[PDB]
Amino acid sequence: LYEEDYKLALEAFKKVFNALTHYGAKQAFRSRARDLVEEIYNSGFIPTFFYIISKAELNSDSLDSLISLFSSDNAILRGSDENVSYSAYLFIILYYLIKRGIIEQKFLIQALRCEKTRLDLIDKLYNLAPIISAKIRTYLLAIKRLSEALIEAR
Amino acid sequence: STQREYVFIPITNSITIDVKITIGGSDHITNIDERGIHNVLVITGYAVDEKNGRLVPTLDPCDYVKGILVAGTPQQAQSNDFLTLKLPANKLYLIRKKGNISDDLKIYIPYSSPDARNSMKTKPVSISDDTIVNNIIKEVFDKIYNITQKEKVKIEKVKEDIKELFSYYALEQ
Amino acid sequence: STQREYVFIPITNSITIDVKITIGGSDHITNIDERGIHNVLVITGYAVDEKNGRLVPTLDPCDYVKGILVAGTPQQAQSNDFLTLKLPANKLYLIRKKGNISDDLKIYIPYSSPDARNSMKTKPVSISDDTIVNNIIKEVFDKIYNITQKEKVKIEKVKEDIKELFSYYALEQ
Amino acid sequence: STQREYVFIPITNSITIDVKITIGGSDHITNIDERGIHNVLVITGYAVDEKNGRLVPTLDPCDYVKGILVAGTPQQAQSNDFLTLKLPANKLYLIRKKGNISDDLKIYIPYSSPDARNSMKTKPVSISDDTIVNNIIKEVFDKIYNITQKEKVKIEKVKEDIKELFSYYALEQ
Amino acid sequence: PYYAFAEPFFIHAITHLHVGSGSSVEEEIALPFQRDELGYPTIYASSLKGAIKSFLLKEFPDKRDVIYKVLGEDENPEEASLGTFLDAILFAIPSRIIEIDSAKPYVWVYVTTYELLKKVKLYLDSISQLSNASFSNLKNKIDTILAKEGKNITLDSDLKSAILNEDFYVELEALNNKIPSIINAGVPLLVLEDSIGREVINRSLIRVRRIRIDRDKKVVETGGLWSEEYVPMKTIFFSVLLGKESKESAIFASCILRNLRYVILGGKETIGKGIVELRWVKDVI
Amino acid sequence: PYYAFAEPFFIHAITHLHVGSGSSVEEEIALPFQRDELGYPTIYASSLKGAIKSFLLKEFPDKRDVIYKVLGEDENPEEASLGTFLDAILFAIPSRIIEIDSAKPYVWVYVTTYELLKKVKLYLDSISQLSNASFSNLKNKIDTILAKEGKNITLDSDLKSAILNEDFYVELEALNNKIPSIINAGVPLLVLEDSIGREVINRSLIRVRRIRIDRDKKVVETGGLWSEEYVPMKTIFFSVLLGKESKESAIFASCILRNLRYVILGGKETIGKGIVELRWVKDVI
Amino acid sequence: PYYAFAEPFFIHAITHLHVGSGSSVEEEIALPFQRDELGYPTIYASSLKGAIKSFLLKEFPDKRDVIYKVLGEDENPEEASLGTFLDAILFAIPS
Repeated sequence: LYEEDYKLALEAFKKVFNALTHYGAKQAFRSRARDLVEEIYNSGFIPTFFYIISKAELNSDSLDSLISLFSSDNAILRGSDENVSYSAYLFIILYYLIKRGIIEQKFLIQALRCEKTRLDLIDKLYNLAPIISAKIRTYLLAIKRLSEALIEAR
Repeated sequence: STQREYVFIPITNSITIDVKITIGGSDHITNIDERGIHNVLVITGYAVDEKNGRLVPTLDPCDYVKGILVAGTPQQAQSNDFLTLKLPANKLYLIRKKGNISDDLKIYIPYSSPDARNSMKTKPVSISDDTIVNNIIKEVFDKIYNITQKEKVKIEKVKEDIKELFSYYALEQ
Repeated sequence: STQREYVFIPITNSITIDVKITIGGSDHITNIDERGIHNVLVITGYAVDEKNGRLVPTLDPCDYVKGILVAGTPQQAQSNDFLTLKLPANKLYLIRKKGNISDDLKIYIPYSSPDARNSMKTKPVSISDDTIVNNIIKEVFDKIYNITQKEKVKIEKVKEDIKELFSYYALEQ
Repeated sequence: STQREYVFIPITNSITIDVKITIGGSDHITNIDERGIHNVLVITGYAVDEKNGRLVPTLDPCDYVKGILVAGTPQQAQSNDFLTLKLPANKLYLIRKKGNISDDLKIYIPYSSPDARNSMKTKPVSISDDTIVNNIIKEVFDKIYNITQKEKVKIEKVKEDIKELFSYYALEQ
Repeated sequence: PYYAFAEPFFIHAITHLHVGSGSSVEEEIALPFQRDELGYPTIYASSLKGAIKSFLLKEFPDKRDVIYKVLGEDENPEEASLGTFLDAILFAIPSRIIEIDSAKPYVWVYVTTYELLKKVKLYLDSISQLSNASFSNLKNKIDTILAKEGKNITLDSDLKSAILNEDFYVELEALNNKIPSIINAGVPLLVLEDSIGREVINRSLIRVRRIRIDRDKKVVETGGLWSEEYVPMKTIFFSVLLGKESKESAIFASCILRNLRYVILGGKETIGKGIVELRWVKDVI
Repeated sequence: PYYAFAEPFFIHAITHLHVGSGSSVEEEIALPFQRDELGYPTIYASSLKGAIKSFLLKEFPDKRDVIYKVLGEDENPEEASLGTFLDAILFAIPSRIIEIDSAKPYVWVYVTTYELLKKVKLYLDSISQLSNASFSNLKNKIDTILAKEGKNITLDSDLKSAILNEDFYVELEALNNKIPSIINAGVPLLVLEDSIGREVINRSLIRVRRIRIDRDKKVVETGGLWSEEYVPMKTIFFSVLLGKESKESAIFASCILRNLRYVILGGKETIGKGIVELRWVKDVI
Repeated sequence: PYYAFAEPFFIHAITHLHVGSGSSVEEEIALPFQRDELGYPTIYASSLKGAIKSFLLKEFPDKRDVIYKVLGEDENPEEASLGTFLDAILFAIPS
């Protein structure tokens, strides 16, 4: 059962919805929420995750903003609405993985800080892909519906 | 005994003759009782031959002739051009069944030789030309079922049911 | 045109010699090509009469007789009891259909009048007692399909197809 | 032909003298392989005669005798009093089937006069006191099954079945 | 005793099954399956009795007297039935599986819970002391399984982890011993904790929408929309036939039930629902 | 015999076919194909029956009473149908192939799995008991195939190696070559282990984005965007048509079925989906 | 006679033709061509039907009712369309 996931999705959406300060970034994230769950369940989680990180511009500043989101709730994501929306969706997925004990939070925060361990994060995610895709569908659909309901159509 | 002859119901008028009993006892197999025609007989693998109207044995299981079984005997001018067959009344392929049958019947079917001379190609025929409906009531349903238009108040019912029930396959050559 | 003789295949031993043409023309309709027997004819509404088995008719679409169609004409001792009939090759209720047929056929069928002095009841009968299949392969196919015992060491296959393909209906009289 | 005799399984020991040839051919239906017994026939309407246990034919369907079918000639001192019958291997009540059989086979049955000077009041009888099966196994299940103790090492499981899979009705007369 | 012998048997769904129940708008399904008491699919004893009675009356039209007086004569009700079926209990429902780094990669497994196995053990205990119905090994396996209640258990010890019905991640462990397979199917059996097992099983059921289309214009007729639940192929139910001592029961159990393998259960048989294989636990195991 | 006639048939897709079981709870943008219990595509016998019946009622407008007897009335029914359809089992799906090196290469092949052939075996065994039919030829072929259930095999060909659907490398083992063809086209048939077979088959499906466009301004209309799933051309399903004795069943089986070749299943027929060839196992084997 | 008329045709590309099949992540072409089941290019009959129906609707404005009858209506479909397009098989490509 995945009924706590709606509460989880509400709070994760509130996080990324305040983090995206530019409204165009909100609408970009809206399009991401409506495209990437389709693509996750049609192409697989690993292809879509590689696609997400390639589009996320994971430089240390953006990664620090991500971690601050994981902690602060006052954080702010910057950097080219397309990139910032892909990074917001990356945070959506990572936030799920943290709050569901699939990935240890300290190992993740370590990965988003160092560089050798980012490949370790990707490898671990690779081995957890069936579990993640099975477990996260309710959450991602909740995120999709929230983004359609709260962010105005561009 | 218990004899019946099978009178086909095409759109031609060439069978008002070969029945020399027409009553026999007090029963027939095909009935007409306040709901429509019942116990209509279907014969498969046979087609009609309106020119010398009889049933020609095809081998096509999609060829059928629908008609009525009446207690009778052809003319005594036969027993050379009629299928004479005794069968236990549950080999009868009847439609619109109402009751049960005597479990042993003699049946006379207007027969013909296949005449392996012209290809026996057949065509489906439905009863149209309601003038033919009227004269088939007159030639068959009247002078076989003497009670036609004598007790049945809804003769248009049996009209509508002749319109839809009796169809057949014809050689037409 | 081109003559086709229908060899019925019941379990009885009465098919010794009544056909004439072994090859005669240049083909057959029922064949045997490494996959079983193909183009097998089935006649519905007829039953075998295993005491000198000829296809006696009955108006029961549930009765049927399966057999082969060889090319030829019967024995020049007949045409007084067989059904001869010409039909356009697409009315034929064929099974194991492999090839298209030649637009018209002269079909000869062993016939017996129903003889309505005893009711006709039919029983489904298959070909078991492998003594029967072992004698019938030799009895018919070795005489018609000289291909077998000259093409196939796989007689068991063209035997099991017999065992599981040629059912029919009998009379019990 | 292939032939078998049906040997009972009582808690009395006169059984090992009922056959002459151990194998004869190459087909035994009653075979045991690492799970339990198989293809044991269960006759009904017979009652044992445990003093020289021979299945007296009674009329009670509730009475039954479970024994094994083994290929061999019965004692070569029989066929005058044994019950000899050939049956087509499909109407034979046998429990725990594993494979299909040869569609017909001849069966020899221990038999007797009914002895109609004593009211045949049967009695449901089990096989208990596992010593009484301990001996008959090394008596019957070794002269019928050499394969035990050269393929069967879990003899306890060929105990835990004859314990309850083999019952009968005796006559105590 | 007046229930002298018992015949435990399995009910293998050859096709999908629909033994219907009271259709009503409370279950997001117009025509639901028969629910047991815990929400599991079940077959009522009356449905089993009626279906098997009809099948036997058709297949053996001469043993009709034996069948009438063992399973209850309809036109002369004056004598109780000598035979009785227990409600069929769901023993195992097939589930789609995604292996996770395991040895034998399977695509589907049999899924059970501990409630179902408790009910099966109830049926088995209550008939084991009938002096012919013994089947000790079966209930011994069930008891070894029931000891491990609380843990998602696998019988064939190679999975250690799986995703069931594309939606449920569960971790499995062996039984510390091989526990020879209950059924002789080459598919592992998964006994799940009841809370997650109900979800896996309720997801293993087939929910279908059906429509009525006007023959002429291939449009859907107004109101011709409804849903039905099926029980998938390979589903296994467990039931018992109990018989009193009378002699027609003996001949019934002798040559009516030995030649009884396939049977039509439930409704919608023109849609090919309901073909069932009956495996008697007196020859298999 | 519980069934008068029993004719298994194949359902060769002439065009891509789309049978429904519409949008799920989650993928509201998708119109998926009907699925089996273990995930493969299937055609529910309700869809089979409805389509074939609607077809027959126009193709044979004079044998309408035979059709209403065998496939059920629909104006005012006063008895059950005498005919049953089994659900169509996916038998073989086409897959693109890149053969490494062998006799002149193929570009596509037929792919099946052992689970699908097991379901075919179940159908054939169940109806060989409910009918006087016996398909010992097809059953012997299928059991010879199921003997090698572990290894990915290929029929009457070697190929020894392949890439299926440009994503899946398989190593193939030639069975024995003694087993003659089943769906006797020229193309070979690969029987895959079901773990890889599931992936290959899922890739061989066809998912298509579709839109709706404003007529005046050639732009997508708001909301007009969705996905549909098609079964590809040349896909072969397996089903059985069963009937009880009626004298209308004899006509149906000897007249209607011997002249039933192409029908139209499923939906989206205006965009050319649904044309199907029936093959009647009793002659194609 | 399930179908009244059956009119095969050939589709000749005058200019270059592009019927899109939509994007994915593993596509290596932003905008790929609609593909067959065995890899060849095709035109899904949905694309054919939509394009041809739009053309006819704006080309024969008087015969609009005939178009809506044979190719289905647009606003309130109360019956199926009588016309059927099959998928366009690739017949020959210039090389």
